[PDB]
Amino acid sequence: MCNTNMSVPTDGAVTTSQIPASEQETLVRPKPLLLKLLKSVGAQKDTYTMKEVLFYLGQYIMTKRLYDEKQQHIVYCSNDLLGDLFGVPSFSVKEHRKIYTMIYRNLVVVNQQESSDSGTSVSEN
Ligand SMILES: O=C(O)C[C@H]1C[C@H](c2cccc(Cl)c2)[C@@H](c2ccc(Cl)cc2)N(CC2CC2)C1=O
Repeated sequence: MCNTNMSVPTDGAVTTSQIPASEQETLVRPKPLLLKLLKSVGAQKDTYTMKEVLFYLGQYIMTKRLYDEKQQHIVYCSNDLLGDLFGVPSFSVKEHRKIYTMIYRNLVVVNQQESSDSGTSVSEN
């Protein structure tokens, strides 16, 4: 949909006590639907990590103006790919135990706990 390719985050990272980087420290490859959203906002790299996928999704919600109200309780969509990975019209932003669980079912990883295979595909500029 869109393209920028003018942003490289090194120190700026997103993490909280609920589900921190200690548990979500796995490499991800470009193929599923979850990482297809951040690939258009501003993420043109070979391979990303599970912790970096949360940073690219948070920047789009702040710049496009998704959550704007006095009493923060629930956010609304504006007819975009945001409601195609989760499959809901409205969701909670401060609830970290509801958004991370959905990201764990629609993605691919390199190192797994059980013996499983997915494929091999890389995209870069
Ligand atoms: O403190 C808070 O409760 C919110 C805070 C942290 C929040 C977050 C951090 C780590 C894991 C998760 Cl799941 C969520 C993070 C965020 C990141 C990604 C999404 Cl999809 C939704 C929210 N944002 C950026 C938001 C647009 C402004 C925050 O402002």
